[PDB]
Amino acid sequence: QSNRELVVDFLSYKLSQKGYSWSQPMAAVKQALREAGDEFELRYRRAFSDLTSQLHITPGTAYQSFEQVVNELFRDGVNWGRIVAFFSFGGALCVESVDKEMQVLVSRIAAWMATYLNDHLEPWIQENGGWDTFVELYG
Amino acid sequence: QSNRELVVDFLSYKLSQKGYSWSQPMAAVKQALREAGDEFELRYRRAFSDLTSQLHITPGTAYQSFEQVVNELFRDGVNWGRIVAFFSFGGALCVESVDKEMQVLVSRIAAWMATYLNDHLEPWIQENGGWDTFVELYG
Amino acid sequence: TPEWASTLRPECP
Amino acid sequence: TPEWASTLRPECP
Repeated sequence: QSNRELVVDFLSYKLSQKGYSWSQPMAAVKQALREAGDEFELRYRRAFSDLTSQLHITPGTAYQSFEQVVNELFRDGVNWGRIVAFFSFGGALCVESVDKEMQVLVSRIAAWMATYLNDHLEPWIQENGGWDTFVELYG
Repeated sequence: QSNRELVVDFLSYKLSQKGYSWSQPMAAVKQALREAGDEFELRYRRAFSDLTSQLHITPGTAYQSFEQVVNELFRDGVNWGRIVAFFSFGGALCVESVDKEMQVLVSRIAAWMATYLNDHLEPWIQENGGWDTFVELYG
Repeated sequence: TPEWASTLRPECP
Repeated sequence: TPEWASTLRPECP
């Protein structure tokens, strides 16, 4: 797997071990996203459950059904809160899969989410300053 | 900034919150590489310092100078131990650069290490079973 | 946020 | 490891 993430992990470990707190490149994005997703699921449960109630995965579910639900979520435009909901929705789909002994579905859900981000959301994300802008506005 | 890294971190976090531990096989690779590099630098300090003495990075160093030194490291063939030394070498260059208040060189060194891995080492890594083989042999 | 919340449907950080 | 350590040059996990 990814030589680049292996390199970044090792150099950050080595720098921190020598006394230079370094932090990996996307550490602030990951932290801001986790925080926003926790807040969305806690404080907007009605909106969270409305989105999760729209799809239930089986081993036969295709990417097109996931994409159908997420296209609906962005129908009135992309914004950062809707992107946060898309992550929380994916996370709910994973928890449900593990709850029903279909842990094999987790890596498929991750691939769906990465595909949707790369194909459908990346132009807006880059247009809006990238993930660093998300951290600047909400981290 | 990888959308896939962000997806995998968010899902892993959301699963751990519900009591489920999503195994990432690259997590075991990262841990084994950290430990092996620590052991190489301590138990084989003469081998380690012999490598680090061959190059010091300045803002004028070109990639080809790093490539020539690493090419000499692998002169007699690739093996997992030499790959550990290669990671320890890059970490020593980063520590030195930060010591000299040239922190920007860290990202440059990280890009050189990824380039070298992908151009020179990745066919060998694949032939030998990928990074999982490294984990199985190290412990 | 108030600006994210303002884009919810009325029926629904 | 012993198998990796044996590829060092004599002068030198």
